[PDB]
Amino acid sequence: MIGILGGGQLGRMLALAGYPLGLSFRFLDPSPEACAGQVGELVVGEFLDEGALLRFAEGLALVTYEFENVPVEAARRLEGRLPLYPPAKALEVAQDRLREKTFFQGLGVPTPPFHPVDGPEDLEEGLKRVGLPALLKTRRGQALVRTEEEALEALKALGGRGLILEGFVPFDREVSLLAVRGRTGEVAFYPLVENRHWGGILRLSLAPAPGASEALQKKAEAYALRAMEALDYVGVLALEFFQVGEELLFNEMAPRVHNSGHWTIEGAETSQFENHLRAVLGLPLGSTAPRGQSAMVNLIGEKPPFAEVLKVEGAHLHWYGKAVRPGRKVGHITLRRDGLKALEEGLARLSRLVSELPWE
Amino acid sequence: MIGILGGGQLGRMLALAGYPLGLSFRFLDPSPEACAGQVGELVVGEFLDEGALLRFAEGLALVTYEFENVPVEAARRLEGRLPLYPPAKALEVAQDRLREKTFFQGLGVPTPPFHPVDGPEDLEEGLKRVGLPALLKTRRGQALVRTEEEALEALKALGGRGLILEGFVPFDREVSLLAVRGRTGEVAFYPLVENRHWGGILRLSLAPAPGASEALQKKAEAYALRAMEALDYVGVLALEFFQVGEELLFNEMAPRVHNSGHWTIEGAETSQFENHLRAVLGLPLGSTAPRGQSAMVNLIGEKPPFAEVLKVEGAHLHWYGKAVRPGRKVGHITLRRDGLKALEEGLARLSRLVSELPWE
Ligand SMILES: Nc1ncnc2c1ncn2[C@@H]1O[C@H](COP(=O)(O)O)[C@@H](O)[C@H]1O
Ligand SMILES: Nc1ncnc2c1ncn2[C@@H]1O[C@H](COP(=O)(O)O)[C@@H](O)[C@H]1O
Ligand SMILES: [Cl-]
Ligand SMILES: [Cl-]
Ligand SMILES: [Cl-]
Repeated sequence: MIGILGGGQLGRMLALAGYPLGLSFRFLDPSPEACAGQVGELVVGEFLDEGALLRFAEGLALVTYEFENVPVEAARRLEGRLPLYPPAKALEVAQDRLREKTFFQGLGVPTPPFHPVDGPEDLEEGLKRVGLPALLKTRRGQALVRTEEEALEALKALGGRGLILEGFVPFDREVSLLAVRGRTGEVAFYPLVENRHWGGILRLSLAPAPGASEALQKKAEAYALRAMEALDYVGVLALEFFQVGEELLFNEMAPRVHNSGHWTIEGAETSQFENHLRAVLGLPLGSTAPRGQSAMVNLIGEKPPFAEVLKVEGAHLHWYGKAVRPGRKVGHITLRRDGLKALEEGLARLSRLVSELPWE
Repeated sequence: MIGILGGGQLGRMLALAGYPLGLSFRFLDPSPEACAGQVGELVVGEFLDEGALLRFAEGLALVTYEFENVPVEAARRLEGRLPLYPPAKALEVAQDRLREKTFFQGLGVPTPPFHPVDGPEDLEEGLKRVGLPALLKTRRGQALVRTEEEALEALKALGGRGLILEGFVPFDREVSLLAVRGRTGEVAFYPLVENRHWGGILRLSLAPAPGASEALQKKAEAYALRAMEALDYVGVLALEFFQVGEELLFNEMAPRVHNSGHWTIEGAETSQFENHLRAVLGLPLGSTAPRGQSAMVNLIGEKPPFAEVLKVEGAHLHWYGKAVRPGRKVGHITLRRDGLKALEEGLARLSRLVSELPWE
């Protein structure tokens, strides 16, 4: 029986992808309403409630996680008791912006100019050895700053410590590469994906990344291989980069299945969810070859009219079962066509059904 | 919340196709082990246990079924309280071989020669207007008869009443057409698929039916549409035919998703399970266009080595969660590639993992 820290939609989808393989699941989440509960055994409890933690761990074959901000303490507490994939280290690295950048910077992968900022002297200490405008964000929320003074004003009423200074980067687009490494050591890579954000929320994902170079792919995969092996990664790893020209600058890493990959459920030969499961289980990884072209559109804080989205062919609706609320991810729609024209035509139909969707 | 009579694997896959649509499920089944119980709330009770039957229906939005032989009594007993799709009549027709052939004969669809037999005088009465060899099947098991006396030497120890005489048919192959009709009245048709049985159990399904002509397909659909409209059918209907030449004879019908359609989970734009749900929900039906080519091989009373099947590309494993037992359907594997050559290469490698399959 697989145990999953986090009862969100990512966990809900891991379970749905696992039942066909005859697997079992148990989730842990502090909210009785976790949508994964509608699909498997859900244990309600705080991650730092040792009692709930150990109760949930009983009989488990292994433990993995879907909630990216899960307390690393809860993951390490169970690490001794049962197998845990990905390794707790990955959470550590991914949960601290500075620790994240240094790690990749140390692997030899490009990253925006960044500098640690704990004191006003640090802010200046690197405010120029970085640039301007730029971003100042908590290492563990964030604020873009243009004015040389708006910066020293930024740290104020933001914390004043434990922050990171990143040099704003004018990117052509944002892309991400979902990669996977089995318990056996085998690896696999999905086509790059173009992600579009708006209001600080992923709104649309285009796969494969439109135009993506053939060398661009190998480039991303290369960086990904380095990261996974460096961490003894097992499962699915999501790497987000900024694309400037033909360069890739590491932006963020998530030790788990990622939103920018939901299109793999029908748009790839093997979903990221099934592969994550195959990986942590020590089974042969499945093919990541794409099935035509996909457009992943998130459903944020609103419930589109089902009959209307289902009228579009190639459109695959996914409602998470969560209660609708402002800015909340309540589902997504994957449009899988076999020609960019058709794809672009269906996307037109769906854009009229979803708000705040930045597409033309 | 959709309620399903029967907790078998068909119900289990129905629920899996539904969660992505934000649906809920409740199953009713005599066995506490119903594999559907692993994916939804399962009420353990006999279909003729009125107490359990009504307890099960509490609050359901509608009720459908997967148990091929659910007592039609239980289906009609709820038809009053809530919507029931497909209509109970389809269950009556499907459960009586004579009523089945009689029905389709009336629609004008070809059927092997058949004659009712409830006594020695009837056997002869039709045993001549049919011709040996032939099959003497019980209307509700069966026996192939060659000898003029092996016939009379069959009705006994087989009943003697409520049997039907069918004229043995030398078919090129067997094929089935899955059709769907929603409340709205809209309809859809999957590609005909080629089914190969052995030991009286479906062993392999090839989709789309190899070589099937555009005319054959159109005819099969014509019959299907007549049957569906004649029954005010709502949901997925599975029609099995015998292909002899360029014509096909109706052999059997099942008012539900069918085994010969499991390849549609990944081999068609919309699975038979999602379309069945879309139909009974009054939602726009989904495209039935095939995604390349598929081969559906059943897993009978044996658990293949998972690592071994996942080794082959394009292979999709589906373990039902049932306890392995002789003759029991415990899972299946859908292999879908985009070229007949590749398709045959895979089948070759899988055919070494599964016993009793008539391959090549
Ligand atoms: N260094 C950067 N330069 C420009 N935009 C950025 C930078 N870092 C983050 N963003 C934007 O902020 C959003 C991501 O927020 P976050 O996930 O906390 O990094 C995306 O919409 C990015 O376009
Ligand atoms: N009229 C028929 N002529 C030849 N074979 C038949 C006939 N009816 C049924 N069968 C065979 O019996 C099996 C179907 O069993 P059943 O579904 O109970 O009719 C299949 O493997 C068929 O090949
Ligand atoms: Cl949730
Ligand atoms: Cl079962
Ligand atoms: Cl499905």
